[PDB]
Amino acid sequence: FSSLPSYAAFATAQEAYEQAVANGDSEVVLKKLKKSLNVAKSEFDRDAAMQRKLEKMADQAMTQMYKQARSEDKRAKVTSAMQTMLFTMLRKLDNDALNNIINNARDGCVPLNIIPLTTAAKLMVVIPDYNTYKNTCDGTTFTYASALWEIQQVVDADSKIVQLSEISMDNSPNLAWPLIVTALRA
Amino acid sequence: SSLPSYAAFATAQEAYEQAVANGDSEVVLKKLKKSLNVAKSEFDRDAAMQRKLEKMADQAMTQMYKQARSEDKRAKVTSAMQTMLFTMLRKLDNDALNNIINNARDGCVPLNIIPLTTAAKLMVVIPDYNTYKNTCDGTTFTYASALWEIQQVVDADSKIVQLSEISMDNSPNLAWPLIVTALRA
Amino acid sequence: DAQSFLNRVCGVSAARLTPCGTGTSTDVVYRAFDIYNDKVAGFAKFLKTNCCRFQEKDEDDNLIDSYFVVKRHTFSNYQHEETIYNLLKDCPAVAKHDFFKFRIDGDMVPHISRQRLTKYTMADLVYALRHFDEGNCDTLKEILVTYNCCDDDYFNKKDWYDFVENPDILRVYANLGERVRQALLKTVQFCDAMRNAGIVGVLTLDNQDLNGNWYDFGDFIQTTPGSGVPVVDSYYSLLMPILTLTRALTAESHVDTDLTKPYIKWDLLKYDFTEERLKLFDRYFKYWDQTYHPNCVNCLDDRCILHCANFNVLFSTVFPPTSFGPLVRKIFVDGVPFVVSTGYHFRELGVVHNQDVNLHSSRLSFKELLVYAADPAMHAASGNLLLDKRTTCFSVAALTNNVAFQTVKPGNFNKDFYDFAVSKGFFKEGSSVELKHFFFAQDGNAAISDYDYYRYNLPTMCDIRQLLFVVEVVDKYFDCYDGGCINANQVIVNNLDKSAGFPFNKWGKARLYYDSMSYEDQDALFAYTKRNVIPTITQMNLKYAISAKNRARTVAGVSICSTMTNRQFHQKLLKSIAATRGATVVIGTSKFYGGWHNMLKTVYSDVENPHLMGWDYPKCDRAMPNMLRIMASLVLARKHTTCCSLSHRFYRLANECAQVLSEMVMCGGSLYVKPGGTSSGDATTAYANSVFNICQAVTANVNALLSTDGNKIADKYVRNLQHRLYECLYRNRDVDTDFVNEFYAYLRKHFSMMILSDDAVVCFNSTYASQGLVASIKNFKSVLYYQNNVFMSEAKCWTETDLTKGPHEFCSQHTMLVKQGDDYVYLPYPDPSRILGAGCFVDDIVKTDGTLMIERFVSLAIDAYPLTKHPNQEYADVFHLYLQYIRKLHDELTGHMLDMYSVMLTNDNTSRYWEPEFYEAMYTPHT
Amino acid sequence: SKMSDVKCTSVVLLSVLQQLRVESSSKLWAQCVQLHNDILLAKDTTEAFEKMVSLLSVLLSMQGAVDINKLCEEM
Amino acid sequence: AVGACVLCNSQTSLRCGACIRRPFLCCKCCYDHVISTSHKLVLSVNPYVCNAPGCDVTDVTQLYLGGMSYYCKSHKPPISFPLCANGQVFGLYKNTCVGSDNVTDFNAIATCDWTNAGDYILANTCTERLKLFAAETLKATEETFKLSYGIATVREVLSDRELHLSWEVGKPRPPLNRNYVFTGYRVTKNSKVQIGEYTFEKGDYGDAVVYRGTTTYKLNVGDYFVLTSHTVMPLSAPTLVPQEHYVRITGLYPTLNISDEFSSNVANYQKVGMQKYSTLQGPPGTGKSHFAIGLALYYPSARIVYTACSHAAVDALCEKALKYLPIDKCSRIIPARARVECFDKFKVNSTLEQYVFCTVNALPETTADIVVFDEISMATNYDLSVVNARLRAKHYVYIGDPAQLPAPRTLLTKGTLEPEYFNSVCRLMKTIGPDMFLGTCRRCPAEIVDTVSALVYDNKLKAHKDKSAQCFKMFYKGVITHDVSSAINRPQIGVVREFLTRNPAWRKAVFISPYNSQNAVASKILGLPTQTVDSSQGSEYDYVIFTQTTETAHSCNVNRFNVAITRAKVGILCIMSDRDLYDKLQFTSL
RNA sequence: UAAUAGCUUCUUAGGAGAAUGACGUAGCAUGCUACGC
RNA sequence: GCGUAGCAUGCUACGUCAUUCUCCUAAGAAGCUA
Ligand SMILES: [Mg+2]
Ligand SMILES: [Mg+2]
Ligand SMILES: [Zn+2]
Ligand SMILES: [Zn+2]
Ligand SMILES: [Zn+2]
Ligand SMILES: [Zn+2]
Ligand SMILES: [Zn+2]
Repeated sequence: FSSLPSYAAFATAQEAYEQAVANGDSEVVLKKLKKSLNVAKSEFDRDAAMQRKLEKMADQAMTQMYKQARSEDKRAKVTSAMQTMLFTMLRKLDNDALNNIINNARDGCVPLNIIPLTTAAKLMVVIPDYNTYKNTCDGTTFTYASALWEIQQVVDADSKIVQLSEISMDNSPNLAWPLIVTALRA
Repeated sequence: SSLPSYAAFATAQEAYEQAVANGDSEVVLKKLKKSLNVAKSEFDRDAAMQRKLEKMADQAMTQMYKQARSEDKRAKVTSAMQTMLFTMLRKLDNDALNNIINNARDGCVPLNIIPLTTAAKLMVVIPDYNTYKNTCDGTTFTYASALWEIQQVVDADSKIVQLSEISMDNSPNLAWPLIVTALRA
Repeated sequence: DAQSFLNRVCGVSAARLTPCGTGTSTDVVYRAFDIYNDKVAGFAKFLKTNCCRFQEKDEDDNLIDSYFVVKRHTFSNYQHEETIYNLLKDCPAVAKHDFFKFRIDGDMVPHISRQRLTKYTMADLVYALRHFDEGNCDTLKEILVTYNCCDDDYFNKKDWYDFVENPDILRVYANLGERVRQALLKTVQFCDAMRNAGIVGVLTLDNQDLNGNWYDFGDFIQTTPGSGVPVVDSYYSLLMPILTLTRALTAESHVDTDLTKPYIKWDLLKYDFTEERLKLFDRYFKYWDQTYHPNCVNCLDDRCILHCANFNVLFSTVFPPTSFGPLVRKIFVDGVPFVVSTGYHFRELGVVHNQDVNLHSSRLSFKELLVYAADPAMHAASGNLLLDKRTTCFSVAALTNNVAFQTVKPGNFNKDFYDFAVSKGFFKEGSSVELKHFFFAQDGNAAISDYDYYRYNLPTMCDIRQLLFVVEVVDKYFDCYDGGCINANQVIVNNLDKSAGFPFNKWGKARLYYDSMSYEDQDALFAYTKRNVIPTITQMNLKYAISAKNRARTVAGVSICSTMTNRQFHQKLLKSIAATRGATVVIGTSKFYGGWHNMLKTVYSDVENPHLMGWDYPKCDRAMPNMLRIMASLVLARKHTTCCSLSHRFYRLANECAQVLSEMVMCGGSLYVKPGGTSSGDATTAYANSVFNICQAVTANVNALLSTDGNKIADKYVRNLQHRLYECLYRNRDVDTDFVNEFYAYLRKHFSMMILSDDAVVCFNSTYASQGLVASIKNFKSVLYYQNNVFMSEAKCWTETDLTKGPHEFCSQHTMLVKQGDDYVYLPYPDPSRILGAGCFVDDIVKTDGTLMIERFVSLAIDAYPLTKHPNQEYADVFHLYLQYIRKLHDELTGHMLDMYSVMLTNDNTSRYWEPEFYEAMYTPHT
Repeated sequence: SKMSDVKCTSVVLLSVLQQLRVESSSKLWAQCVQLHNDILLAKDTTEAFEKMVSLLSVLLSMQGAVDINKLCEEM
Repeated sequence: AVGACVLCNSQTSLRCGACIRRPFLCCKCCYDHVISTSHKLVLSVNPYVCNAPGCDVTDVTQLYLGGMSYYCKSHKPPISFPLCANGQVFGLYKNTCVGSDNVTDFNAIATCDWTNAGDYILANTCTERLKLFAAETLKATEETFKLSYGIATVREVLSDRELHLSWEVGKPRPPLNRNYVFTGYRVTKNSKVQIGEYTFEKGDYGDAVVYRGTTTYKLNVGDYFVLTSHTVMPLSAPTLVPQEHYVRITGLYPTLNISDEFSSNVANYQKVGMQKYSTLQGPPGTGKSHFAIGLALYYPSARIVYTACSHAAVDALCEKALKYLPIDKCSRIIPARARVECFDKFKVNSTLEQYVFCTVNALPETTADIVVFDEISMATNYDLSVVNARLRAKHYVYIGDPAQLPAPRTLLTKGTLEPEYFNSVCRLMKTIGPDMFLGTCRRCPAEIVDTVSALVYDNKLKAHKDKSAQCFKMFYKGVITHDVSSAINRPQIGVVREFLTRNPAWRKAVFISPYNSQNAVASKILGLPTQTVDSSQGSEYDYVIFTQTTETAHSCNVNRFNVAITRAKVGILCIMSDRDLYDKLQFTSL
C-alpha cells in the first residue's frame, strides 16, 4: 500500500492540488488537477485491494501450515505411543507356553479364546455372592481351565484386601461384594 | 454521535437544506448535493467501523461474562450444594427430618443407616445425659419420629451398661458418649 | 354295529381301544395342515373330517398317547395308497397301516387304519410355536404336558411363555429337543426309503406324528425303483425356527450322540469344524437339495450366504464356544515375535482366513500399526485369564490387574427454575403435569449387569425359504436410493471430537486419527479390509442421560479402525437415505416447517379403511438374531454392484460381523465375547435397524397371509396372491421379480408403513387385517416370538381407529390436529414431563446457572411450543412458563452485565425469544 | 406441592453424598443409590419421606465431613 | 478472572503488577494505591501497557482506553477515554466497590523490603486481611531471596564419597548444610534435565564434601547443580478463629480419675474445654508439653492432632506420648522427601488415627476434636493461617512462651523484634495475658534455674530440685575461624575434647552451639550427639554441652542462651566468651 | 469414561451471488457556448 | 455544413465503499429423537 509508488503519486497529486487551490489558479487547471488526482487515487485503490487479498491469503496459508505442522507432530507422538504399547505387550507375553501351544497347532493357527485359557499365568475371578464363592474357588487352591490355581490375594469392590478367613456365611453381609480373587497357576 | 465526520456531514446537510430552501437553480444545488453525498459516504464509512467495533466489544463482554460465571460456579460447588440441600430440607419441615437434624446438631448422630424394616438394628451415639433424658424414656427410644426398643447400651470403652446405671448423679462417673443399639417398633 | 367297527379296528394287534368319536362316525378335529393344492395354499389351521379316531388305553385303563386313525376315502385312493405302502412297508419310519373294508351301513366303505399315532402331528407343534397366541395356546400346553416337558401346573406362573421374564421356558422347550431330533432322523430314513423304492412325493409336516412315523401316501406317484425323489423344501424350512428353539441338536455334543454319555472333549486347538458341519448336514438335512458351503467364503452370492449362514447358525451350537473368535498366528517383525489375528471363525460365516499375511516384516507403517493395535489379539494374549461369575457371557481376559466399577452420578438440580415453576402454579398435588423424567444413579455393578442382558440373544435359525423372499421385498423397499464406495476425501464426519474406542481413546479423540492418516493410507486401510478381516474391540459406555425408568443404558463405542472403513463403505447410501423425502424410511426428515404433517400425509397413501398401528420391540438391540443383522448388512450392501467384487463384498460383510455382530467387548477393564445382537454404536446402526424393522413387518404380513384359511378369502385376487405366495416361498428356488413387485405393491396399497429404525407407524387396511389378509398386532407378536425370542406384550402396542387424532406415539411425540392459518395440520408435541425434567435436572453444574444458558431454554421452548394448542391448560402452561423464564433470565443477565461493566449491550435481539411468533414460525411450512 | 419437593431434595442429597466421596464405599453407595432411585420412583409421600430419612442418615453418620452447625445456623 | 479487594472484599479485576503477590484490588483502592506509592503497573484481564506497535508505558494515569486496547498519551485513538480518572481506576465492577482507610498500612506492607524491624511491627498490628497479606508477601520475599545465590559445579571425583566442589564465578556461595538442597543439571547437549536431589556439607580437609542423594547417579564433569526455587502457596484462613465462650463443656467428655500425676491441671483442662481456643504461657521446663499430653489423657474420646512447626519438637512430643499415651492409637505423618531423620516408632503416615502428630506444612486436610499447637514462638502468621486452614477443629490451644527464640526471619538484619510481635497469638499472650499460666521449673537443676531467673526473667521462676554441682562454667578466649559463613571456634572444641576424658559420666553429653557450622563439624572430633539450639527447643537432655563460638549479637543473645541452657537436666558445661554473660550466672570455679 | 446417525436453534469467520445507494474512471447518445474552415 | 474545445442531461462497461437480503463453507455452543 504505502510502499507502492501509487501512494506516492496520490500524495504528490494531492500536494499539487492543494498548492494550486491556495494559489487560486484558473478553474480549468483545477478541473485537470482534480481529474489527475481522481485517476491517481483510482489506481491507488485498485492496487490496495490486491494487497488486502494477498495478505489475507498469506495469513490463511500460514494458519494452514501451522495446522498441518501440529497434525504432523501429533502423528509422530501417537506412533511412538502405539509402538511402545505394542512392544510392552509383546514383552509381557509368556513366551514358553505360547510357543508350546502354537507349535502344537497343526497349521500354526490357534483361536484367540484359548491363548489366556492355556498360557496366562494369573487368573482373576469375580464372584458376586457367597454361594458362588463356595462353589467355584473354596479353599486356598481350586481347579479351573484344567489347571491348578492357588490364591495369592483377595480384594473386594473397594480393592481393599480381604483375608480368606473373613469369607464366611455369617460374615458375608459385612463384605463389599464382588470379591476379585487373584490366583496364580501352579 | 459526536464525531468530526458526523460534524462535517451535519454541516453539509444544513448547507444543502438552506440552499434548497432558497433553491433557485440549479448547478449550485447539484454541486452541494454531491458534496453532501460525498461527506455522507465518509461519515458512513466511519460509522460502519464503529458498529463493527461495538459488535466485537459486545462479543468480548459476553464471552468474558460467561467464562467468569462458569469458573465461579465450578469453584463454589460444594458449599453451594450443601447450603441448597439444607435450605430445601428446612423447607420440607417433615417431623422426622427435623428430628434427626436437630439431634445431629446436638451430637446425637447415628452410626449406620436408619433402617426401615420393623425389628431392625439402629445404633446411635448419645453424647450427654440431657440427650438421654429427652429421647429415652424407660426402655423406649424416641428417634426419627418412631419408637425404638433399646437392646444394649455401651460406652466408649465397649462395656455394657445397664439401663439402671443412667441417672443425673451416676452419669458424671460414666464414660460418655454412650452407644445405644435399638430395634424399630 | 359300532362295536364290530371297533373290534375290526383293533385288528390282530392286542389293543384296547376307546372311541373318541360317537357311533362309528368320523371325528372332527381342528388340525394345522401345511396344504398346497389347486384351490388352497398356506400353512393354516383347517378342520379335517375324514378320519375316525380311536384312542388306546394301557393297563389300569389309563388313556395313553396312541391313536388309531381310520381315515376313509374312495376306492381308487385306497388301492393306490395300499400299493405305495406295500412299497414302503418295511421302512421303520412308517406308521403300521391296516387296510380293510368294513360294511359301515350297507355298503363296503374301504378304510385305511394308521396304528399308534400320537394325538398331534409335527405340523401342530410347528404351528403352535410359529403362531403363538398366549390367549389361545391349548395345543402347545397339551404337547408340553403330554411329553413331560412340564407338569400342567407350570402354566400357573403369571408369564410362563415370556422369554425375557421367565428364562426357564427355554429349558421347558428344550425338553422337546430329542423328540424333534428323532423326528428329523425318521424323516431322513423315510426319504432314503422313498429314494430306494422309486416313489415320488412331497413330504409335509402334517403327515409325521410326534413320534416320527409317516402315514400319508395319498399323493405319492411311483416311478422306476431306485430313482424316487422326496420334496422336502417345505418340510425342513417350516421346521427350521423350531430346531434352535427346542435345541434339537443338543444331543450332538455327547459322545456317540447319547444324552446320557458325557460331552465330547474337542481339542482346544481345533478351529476348523468343516468336516463336522458336512457330516451333520448329511445326517439331518440329507435331501435338502441346495448346495451347502460350510465356509461362506465359497458362496455364490448374498442369496447363498444367507442360506449357508442359516445352516451354520444351527451347526455352531454343537461346537465348543472357545473355538470361535479370531484366529491368531505368531508373526515376526524385525525378529520380534508378534501374535496377531490372521483369520476368524464366525458362528455364521464359518472359517475365514486373511489373504495378506506378512510373516516376516521389518517396519510397521501407520496403517499396519493401527491394524495391529486395534485387533484384540495382543490385548487378550497379554492379559490375565478372567473368570467373571457375574455374567453368563464368555469372558476372554482381564486387561488390567483389577476390575473397574464405573458408576453414574445423579443429576444437577436447577433450583432457580424449580422455584420459578412452583411460583407459577406447577407441581401441585393432583396435577396432571408431574416430574417423571429424572437422572437415575447407578452403583458399581451397573455396566456389567447391563452387559449381562445379552443373554437374551439366543442362536436363532430362521425359516430360510421365507427369509430369502422377505429379503427381496425389503430390497424392493430400498430400491429408490443409490450407494457405493467413496474415496476418503468424500467422507464427511459430523463431530470429530468424539471417542475413538479402545485402545485408541488413550491417546486422543477421533480427530487425531482422522487428521494423522492421510487420504492415501485411509484408502489403503479401506482396501485392506476388503481382502482381510480386522477384529476390533468395542467399549461399553454408561449413558449419562435423563430417562423415565431406572434401568442403566449403555452404548457401544466402536474402534476408529472400524468406524472409518464403515463410513467409507456405507456413507453414500446412508446420505442418500437421509436426503430422500416421502419414502418408507423417514430418516433425515425434520419435524419442523411442516415435516411431521408431510410424513403423516405420506403414510396415509390411499389406504381403504385406515387404522393406525404401532408396535414395540422388547430388547430390540440385544435380542436381534445374528441372521437378521447379517441380512440387514447384505441388504445395505446390494448397492455395491459395480464398485465391489464378490469377494470384496464378502470380506466387508465379514469385517462388519467381526467388528459389530460378535466382537470382543471391553466392559470395565475386561474383554468379554458378545454373543450377538446389534451394537448401538456402529456406523450403520439406525439404518440397519430400519432394515430389520421392515423385515419383521414383511414377515408378519407373509405369515398373516399364509396362515389364513383360503376357503374363506372372498376376493379372487387375494386368494390367488396367497397361492402364488406359497409357490414363491416353498416351490420356487430362483427369484421371481414379477411376484415380488406384485406383493410389494400389495403391501404399499394395504400396509402403508413409516419406519425410523425401530419406531413404526402403520396405516393398514382395517377390513383386510380383520379378515386376515394383512398383518395385525397378533401376527407381530407371533413373528417376534419365533424370530426374536422375545414376547411382545400388547401393553406397549397401540391402535388408533380415528385418523383425526393421528398416531398415538411416534418418536416419543404425540400428534394433535390443530387449525394453523386456514387449514388443519398435525403438530408433534412432547411429553410435558420430559420438557420440565429437562428444565429442572441438568447434567452439568454450569447448566444450573441459567443466565449462561438462554439458548437451552430457547431450544426447549421450540420443542414445547405445540403444547400451547393442547386443550389441557396444564399442558399449555409449560410453553408460557418457559417463555416467562427466558424473560426473567434475560432481565437478570442484563442486570449482571450492567453491574460487571458500566454499559449495557449495544445490540440486543433477545426480545424475540419471549414472543410466541418466533416459535410459531418453526411449524409453518414456508421454509 | 410436597411429593415433588422430596424427589428433588433426594437428588441434591445424593449429589452431596457423591461430593463427599461416599462413591468410594461401594457397599454404602449401593444403598444410597437404591434409596435415591426408590424415592424418585415413588407414588406415596410417606414412603418417600421414610426413604429420605434413611438417605439423610447416611449424611448425618459422618460427623466430620459436613459442618451441621455451620450449615444449619445459616438458616 | 475476578477476585475480591484485599482491604474491602469488593468484586474486582484489578491487580497491582508491581506487587510481589499481585493482590486483587477494587477500583478505588487501586486508584489510591497507584496515586500514592511507586507502584504504577496494574494488571486487568489484560495488562495496562500501551498497545502501540512500539511503546513501553506502564503508568496507568498516563494511558487512555481507546477502542479495544489501552494506549499511551501519544498513541491514543481520536476517541479516547482515561483509565485512571474520577478518583478510581477502570476495571470490572466499577460501581459496586466501597473503599477504606486501610490503604495507608497496605502501602508500607507492599513497598517495604522487610529489612528493618518497623515493617514487622506494622505487619502484625493490622487487621486480619492485612495480617494475612503481609505474611504472604513476607514468605514471598524470603523465597525470592534465594534467587540471588550461585550455581555449583563439580571438578572431578577422586573418591565417590568425597565429591569436589566448584561454584560459578562471581556469585555468592550458599552455606553447606541440611537446610539447603541442590538438584543437578546435565545441560551439555545431551539431556538438559535434572539428575536428582543432592546436598552438600563441608568436609574437614581441603575442598571435598561427604555428599548425600536420593538416587545413585554418578556425575560427569559436565553435570552441575542448581538450587530449586520454592513457590509460595496462597492462604485465606484467619490467623485466629473468633473466640467464643461456652456455658459448659461442649464436644469434650472427661475421664474418671484420669491420673494421679496430671491432677493439678484439671482446672485448666476445664478452661480449655469451655472456650473455643486458649493460650498457655509457661517458662521452659514447666510442663507445657506435659500439659498437652495430660489434656489428651483427660479427653480419651477426642480426636487430637498434635502439631509443631519444626521436626525435633514434634519428635520430643512423640517420645513423651510414647512414654505416656497408649501407642496403639498413635500416628506420625512425614513429608515424602523426609530430609531430616524423623520420629519413626508408631504407624508412620496414618492420618485416620486418633492421635495424629505432624508438622504444620505437611498437615492433611482433615478434622479433629482439639489441636494443640506447640511452641507458637517459632511459628509465623503463615503457620497459624495454615493450621487454621488445613485443620478444622472443635477446639484449639496454643502453648509456648514469648521468651523463647523466635522464628529465623533470615532477611531481617536491622534492629531487634520485641517478643509480643512474633505472631498474633503471642501478642494475645502479651496484651491481656495468657489464658493459662504455670510458673514452676520441673526439669532443670536448681543452680541453672537460679542463674537464669535473673538473665531474661526478673526473679520469677521457682524450681523443685537441688544443685547437683555438675554445673561448670569454662572461661577461654576462643580464637575465631569463619569458614562457611557460620563461625567455628576450633580451640574451644579442642578444650572440650581435652576436658571430656576427665569426665567419665559426660560421655553421652549433647553438644549445643548457636552456629550450625561448629555443631556439624564437631561430629568427627567428639562423636557426641549434636544439636543446635534452634532445633534443640522443646527437647530435654540429661547431659548438655554448650559453647559460645564467638562474641556476637546472635551468639550472646539473652533469650537464645536461656533456651539453650534450660535444656539441661542434671548438669551442663558452658564455654562462654562475653564477660557480661559469664559474670551474670553463678556456677563452679574451674 | 462419555457411540452412530438425523434434525433444529444460536454465535462467529470467510466466500459467492443478488438488490439498493454513493463515488470515481473509461466509452456512447443529446443539448448549449468560443475559435477555425 | 464540418472540425477542435468546454459545460449540461442521459445510457453502458469496470473499479471502490456502505447498507440489506439469500446461499455455500468452516469453527464454536446447545436442544431433541432413535
Ligand atoms: Mg396327511
Ligand atoms: Mg515441652
Ligand atoms: Zn453358500
Ligand atoms: Zn463398494
Ligand atoms: Zn502494589
Ligand atoms: Zn478496594
Ligand atoms: Zn504509546
